[PDB]
Amino acid sequence: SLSIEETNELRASLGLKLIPP
Amino acid sequence: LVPRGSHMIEVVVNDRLGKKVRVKCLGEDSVGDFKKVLSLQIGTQPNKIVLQKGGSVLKDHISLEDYEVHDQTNLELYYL
Repeated sequence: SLSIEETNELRASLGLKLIPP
Repeated sequence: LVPRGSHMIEVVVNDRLGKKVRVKCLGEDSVGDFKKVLSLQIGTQPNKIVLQKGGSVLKDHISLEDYEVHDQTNLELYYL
């Protein structure tokens, strides 16, 4: 239900490693 | 190079009403960290939910790739 860009906002907020482009 | 376990995979989570939710993640993510992102997408908390892959419950501490969770792998969601 979410793009890589949107998923990465969530990840960054949670302090997780980002998904590569 | 981007090494094994740090490329995007999209995991399909399947609920008790047959709804599918796709979660983009990394193979290296723990089930715990997977649940954190899942919960934000579906409007719950990690402590409210249980995930299973083909019969067996996934433990929070263990990585998705160690459970052989790959791109397009289906998981079954249960709520406590």
